[PDB]
Amino acid sequence: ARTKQTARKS
Amino acid sequence: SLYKVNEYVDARDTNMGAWFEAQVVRVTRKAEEDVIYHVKYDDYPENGVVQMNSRDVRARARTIIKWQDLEVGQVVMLNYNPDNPKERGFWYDAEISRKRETRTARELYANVVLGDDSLNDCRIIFVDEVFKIERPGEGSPMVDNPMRRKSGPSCKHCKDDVNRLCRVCACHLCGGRQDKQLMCDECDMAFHIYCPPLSSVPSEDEWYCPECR
Ligand SMILES: [Zn+2]
Ligand SMILES: [Zn+2]
Ligand SMILES: [Zn+2]
Repeated sequence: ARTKQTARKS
Repeated sequence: SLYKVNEYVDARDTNMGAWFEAQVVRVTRKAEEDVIYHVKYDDYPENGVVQMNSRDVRARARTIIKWQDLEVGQVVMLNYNPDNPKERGFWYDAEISRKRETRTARELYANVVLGDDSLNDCRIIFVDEVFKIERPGEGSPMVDNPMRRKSGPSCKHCKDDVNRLCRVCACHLCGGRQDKQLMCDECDMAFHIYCPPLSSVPSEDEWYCPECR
């Protein structure tokens, strides 16, 4: 479940 | 130790090899600079206090090396985005490999060092943002709150206007940068948690916003 916290690192 | 509590430093993420702006919160030892640095990341409160091996902490970068002072073979810290080499990315260590200046462009090439392997001959886009790597012992400690490096990537459409409307880099419905934001897996567009309801970030590895189903 992809959080914009998670992806905040490309 | 080398680095004191409250001192501003860069901490390297061992997965991706990138260095991040962080700050020393507590210092503990294990058994000599094989100590443990407890750092909190400047713009990543959600990760709280992380423990760093000493080989992965140095004094905060402060000094920019101008294009004209860049020598091949020099080892520096610069910005690169290995998934999108034309865009801004993160901060990696690199050995400068080649420079070419023509009437239209200043061309910087370097070997970017990532998590494990290196990435030879990268075309560095941000030639005016190359940092000298602070050397241990030499140079002063950074104790006063410093200016921030810019890290990517950049919304071409809102120009990262950290104060504006953006139905792209922010909620595809509103745009409010208002921890628990979630993102489509077909469109890659971000959504909130609210905008029907929700509860506590789904199990499922994939998850969706209506326009891609
Ligand atoms: Zn934007
Ligand atoms: Zn919204
Ligand atoms: Zn979608």
